[PDB]
Amino acid sequence: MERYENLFAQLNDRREGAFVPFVTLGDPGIEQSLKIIDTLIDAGADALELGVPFSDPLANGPTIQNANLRAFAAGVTPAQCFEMLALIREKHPTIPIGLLMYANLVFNNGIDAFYARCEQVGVDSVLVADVPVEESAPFRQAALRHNIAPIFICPPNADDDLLRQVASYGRGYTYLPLHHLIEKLKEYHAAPALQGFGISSPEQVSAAVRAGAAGAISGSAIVKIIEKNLASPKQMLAELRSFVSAMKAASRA
Amino acid sequence: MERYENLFAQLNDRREGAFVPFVTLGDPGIEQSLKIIDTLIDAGADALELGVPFSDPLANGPTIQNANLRAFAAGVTPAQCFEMLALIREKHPTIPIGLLMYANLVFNNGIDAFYARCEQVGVDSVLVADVPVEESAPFRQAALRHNIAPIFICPPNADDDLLRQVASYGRGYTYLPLHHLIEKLKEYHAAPALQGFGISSPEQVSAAVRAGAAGAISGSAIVKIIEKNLASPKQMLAELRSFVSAMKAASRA
Amino acid sequence: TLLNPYFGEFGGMYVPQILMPALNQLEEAFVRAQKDPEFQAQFADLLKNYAGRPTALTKCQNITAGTRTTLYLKREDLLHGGAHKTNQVLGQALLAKRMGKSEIIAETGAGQHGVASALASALLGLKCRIYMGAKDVERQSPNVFRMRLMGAEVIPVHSGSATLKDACNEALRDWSGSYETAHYMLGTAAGPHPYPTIVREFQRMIGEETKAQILDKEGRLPDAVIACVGGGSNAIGMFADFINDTSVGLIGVEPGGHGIETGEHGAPLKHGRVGIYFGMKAPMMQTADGQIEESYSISAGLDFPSVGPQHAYLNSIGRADYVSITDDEALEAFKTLCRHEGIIPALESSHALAHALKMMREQPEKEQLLVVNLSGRGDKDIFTVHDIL
Amino acid sequence: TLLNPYFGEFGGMYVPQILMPALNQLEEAFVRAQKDPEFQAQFADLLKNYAGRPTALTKCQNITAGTRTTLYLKREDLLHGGAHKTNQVLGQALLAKRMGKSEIIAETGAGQHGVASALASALLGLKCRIYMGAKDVERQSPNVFRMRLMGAEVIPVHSGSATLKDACNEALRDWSGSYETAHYMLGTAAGPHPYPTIVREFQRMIGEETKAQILDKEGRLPDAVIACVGGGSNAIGMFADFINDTSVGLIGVEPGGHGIETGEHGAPLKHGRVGIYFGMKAPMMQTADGQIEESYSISAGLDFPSVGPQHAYLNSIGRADYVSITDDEALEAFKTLCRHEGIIPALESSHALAHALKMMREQPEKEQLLVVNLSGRGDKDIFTVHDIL
Ligand SMILES: Cc1ncc(COP(=O)(O)O)c(CN[C@@H](CO)C(=O)O)c1O
Ligand SMILES: Cc1ncc(COP(=O)(O)O)c(CN[C@@H](CO)C(=O)O)c1O
Ligand SMILES: O=P(O)(O)OCCCc1c[nH]c2ccccc12
Ligand SMILES: O=P(O)(O)OCCCc1c[nH]c2ccccc12
Ligand SMILES: [K+]
Ligand SMILES: [K+]
Repeated sequence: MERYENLFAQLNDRREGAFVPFVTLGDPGIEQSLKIIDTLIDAGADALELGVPFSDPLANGPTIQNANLRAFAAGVTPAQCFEMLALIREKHPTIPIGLLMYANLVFNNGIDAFYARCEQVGVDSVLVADVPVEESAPFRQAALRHNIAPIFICPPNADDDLLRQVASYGRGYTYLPLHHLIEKLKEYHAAPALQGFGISSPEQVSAAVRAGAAGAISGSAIVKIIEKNLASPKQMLAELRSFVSAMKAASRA
Repeated sequence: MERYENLFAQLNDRREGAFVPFVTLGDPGIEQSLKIIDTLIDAGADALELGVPFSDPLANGPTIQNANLRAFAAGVTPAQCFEMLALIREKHPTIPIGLLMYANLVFNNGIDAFYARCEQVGVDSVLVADVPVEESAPFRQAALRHNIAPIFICPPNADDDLLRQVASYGRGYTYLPLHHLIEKLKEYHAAPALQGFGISSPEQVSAAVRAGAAGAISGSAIVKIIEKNLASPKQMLAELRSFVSAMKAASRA
Repeated sequence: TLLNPYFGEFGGMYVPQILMPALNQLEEAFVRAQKDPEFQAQFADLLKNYAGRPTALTKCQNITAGTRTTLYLKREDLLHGGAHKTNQVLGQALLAKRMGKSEIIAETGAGQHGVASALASALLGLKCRIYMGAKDVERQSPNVFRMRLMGAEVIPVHSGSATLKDACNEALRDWSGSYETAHYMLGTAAGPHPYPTIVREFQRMIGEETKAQILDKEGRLPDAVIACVGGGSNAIGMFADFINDTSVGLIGVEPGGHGIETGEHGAPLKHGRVGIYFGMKAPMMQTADGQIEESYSISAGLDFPSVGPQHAYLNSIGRADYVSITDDEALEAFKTLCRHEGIIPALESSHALAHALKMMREQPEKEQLLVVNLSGRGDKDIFTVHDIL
Repeated sequence: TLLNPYFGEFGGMYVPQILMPALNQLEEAFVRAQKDPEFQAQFADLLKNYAGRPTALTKCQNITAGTRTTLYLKREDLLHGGAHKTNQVLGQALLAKRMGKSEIIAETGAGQHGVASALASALLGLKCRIYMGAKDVERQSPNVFRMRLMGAEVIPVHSGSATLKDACNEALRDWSGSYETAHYMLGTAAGPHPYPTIVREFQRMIGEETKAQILDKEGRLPDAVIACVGGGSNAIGMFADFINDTSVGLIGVEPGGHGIETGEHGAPLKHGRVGIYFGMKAPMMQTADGQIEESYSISAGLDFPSVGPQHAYLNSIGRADYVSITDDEALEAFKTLCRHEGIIPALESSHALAHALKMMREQPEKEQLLVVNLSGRGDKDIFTVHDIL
């Protein structure tokens, strides 16, 4: 919730956009994953988007699907993910931590209980990929009473009626003609927008910021590096560091 | 035709019945077959029933079916059968020679032509297994004008209407309560009856003669001996000789 | 006999004397049954509520697009069992019961008739024993297991060439001694009288339905009705009701196999010689000597080495015309129907469709209303076709 | 939405925001189409002249002999394709066309839906691409080849467990970007609204026909209608018209597999926990964590790890009752039907029959008029059964 407030305010003072990498928790293993995350943070990540391995990634492409398989191969479970989350927060007090979730893991044994666990471990926001604005009521309500920011996706095929809902319901950040959506969101005072359309190059980050977005999210590009250096964990880290620094450099410059 | 007349008259003077063995022409080979036939005649056969190998023996049991297979394995053809028939007649002037045929080999290239060939080689009668009294007109007509005796089967399920037809149509011999059929045939003056219900033992021959039949025909029993001694042609002959002498002895005694 | 056993010079009752009473009994039963309102009512009930009649008449627009040809397919592939064989098999089973018979004997090439015989028997509480050619046993294993699942006793024949003709041979052998309690259920409109007549009458609903359906949809009779011809039952079933409609062409399609000239075919009616076998006088596949040969085709169902006598007669007088279609032609028709209409036809039926496609393609501007008898579904043929492609 | 997406607490539209417009478009199209006399006329024409409707309602006397039970089987096995899936697949294809869409996307477990999707598309000139679970590809090879023969592009999914649920996952993935030109043809009465409602309405003719047929033959409604339940389409199709007839029992039969207690089953409605997936809120096979598992059954067609929301709701209010049937029970019912009625049912349908047989046998003196929905034929199952016996 508020960690996003502070970050975006800071970034604005510095006149720079936010670069947020996404990774699957426990991919390719708990220890290596924890190290990957520390490297992302150390390399320049302003916030984090973390997914917990789900059996059926309804809205996930190949790269991420494979991340889930590797995570599951390591026996990663949501309970293990929450343990990782607490540890990450204990080491990094201010980075906004966002969760990329699937509805069943949230609903499984109580929506409210899920948001209670999130608040307990220090999570800041939760994006339920398969819960559209039309079914969000119980999720956004439980999120708000646990000081968790409910994140909503503003798709390309979004009408004005959807823009208004997203602006009214979302908190922390809005998962994003482009300038039209961006300016309409700002008009409706939606949470700062973070672009998420396959961002894999430095030029894409500056472009997103120049368009009026508060930042850009990169997922597949990050995971790709992991998949490539699966046999060389140290080289994985080194490459991750280079990528993140490159992407972050592109948000200020 | 008349060879049957003479045989039955002779047998009657001797107060004995006729024993007629059946064999497939060319089974298991032309030479061996010719030898089998000479042995049957030498052992006591009063007449002969000879079948020409047909592709589909509609009314033939296993034993005989196998005879056809062996004959066909030796490449026996109807043309080859007629050559055998001429030779058999040249060696034995008086034995009545009867053919057990299937309709297609008779009809193939002219019913009349078939009966002409029969008369030419010295055949005495022709029984077309698959031509019932109801379809016999062209066959019996062609047979009669070529001095060939048309043989008809008087089945067990024969009514009086059938008995009259068989008596009127048949010549040479009638292929046969039993006493009822026998006496009704005699009443209608049918050709001498030769019983053909699986005759394989001496007692069966005397029984048939005692019942008022002019004789008995044995097929499977004969072929059986061949099938058994297929590996010992000389023993085949010796066994055939013993069987035939035994069966013939049973017709007079 | 009560009825004429001949269609011109073709037909008859060429069986051993011992079997004539059985044939005469069957003919009398059929004649009485045909006059019996109750026999007809029950037959009709089974056809409707059990087999699924009437079958649909599908107009196939996609395949005739761009030509003046309007094609309809009589959907016998939708009949219970997946083929037209069920129709007559049900009537014969009721006939057997009418005669007080509790057992059934049958023969098969492609397991379809045996399966249909097994299903009817299971339904009507009849003890059924089937005769399949030893070779066909291994070729049509799925059909074999089906027969067994339906309680019929399957019996392979290793005699002769171990195929349909030899199977037909064994069934007759059996019947010769059991006729008193068992009924021999012949699978096509061939064999000795009254079978060619009985099978036609118990299949004629195909043509009667087609007539009503075409009059309803088009307001006129078709220019021609086309059907494959193995032994002749599906074809005569379609033809029957149109015989007196002189304007309607009747086209029978025999298997051309690898090509008539190669000798590897199963088209005796147009490329064979008249002989006597299977209890009838009809054209057949035979050597110069008179030994009967086998009919070759990509489709096992069209392997009967002879043809129904009524077909040979309808041909002789020029009422019906017979043509042949090659394996490759049938295969193509098979592929085309799947892709353009979403229907998988039996390779047998594909020969009929193949010809209708030829009539269309050769003269695309000729206006013609055609009806192809889709005698069966080709699910059974996916493997075969798949082995070719 | 125009219609209620929920059946009590079950249902909804749990899909990524990007897919909501596609769902809304589809719902509007369906609502307009349902009010359109011409849409209904064409749908009906295809059902009658192409698919072969109405299907027969067979009274099975042999199986109920000696009991007070009268059993009728709704013959969906006689429908073009050999299963009920064809009905709704035809309506959805017409819907896609109504929306100006030229392409179709589908998913499969047992190749039946993909085959039905491929046939409808071939018929209606639609470009079809199917998603099959990699494992199921090799298991249902015949169905695969059939799909290809009908021109559909078959695509195996190697993701997750490479089964139906993962296939459903891939199809959605595709649709998310192609919704503009392609229609996702869901195969059962599950998934996000309006699919559960659409599939029911396009399958309801099963029950409407059964009602008219039973009133015609018996002069009364049945005491109960029984159908297997994989995703729920064949069952809801039968149930639909009887829901307001309070005296008629609605019994759904889920696969018990090797036994409920073994955990190896596919009965989420009665032995699962409510979750959110496949775009809906419904009971499902899942771990304590909330990870979704697979449904096990001898029959591949009943492997959907969840159930239609309307079924879960009809159960909650006590309108319909759900029970389970083991592989061995289905196998037995399968064998019994073949031997006593000459009908080979699909192992799926065998679960429904198995239950009706249990109702009869447990209380043989209870007078009951039952209707079992024979959703498909078991030709596809002869091998499987043969491997067991
Ligand atoms: C779908 C279909 N259509 C046509 C035929 C050919 O015979 P018909 O000409 O008698 O109709 C068959 C024959 N099938 C034979 C095989 O010789 C059988 O014993 O079953 C068939 O299965
Ligand atoms: C004959 C028959 N009856 C029943 C069902 C089960 O589904 P239903 O409950 O939706 O009707 C199937 C399903 N078959 C699924 C497999 O998961 C398919 O993709 O095709 C079927 O093939
Ligand atoms: O792969 P990219 O670069 O397009 O990442 C996008 C980032 C967040 C993200 C990760 N997994 C998802 C599943 C559903 C919705 C959004 C996501
Ligand atoms: O085998 P058996 O001893 O009963 O012989 C019977 C003799 C004649 C015979 C040989 N083959 C046949 C085919 C049809 C009709 C009769 C025959
Ligand atoms: K033929
Ligand atoms: K299920």
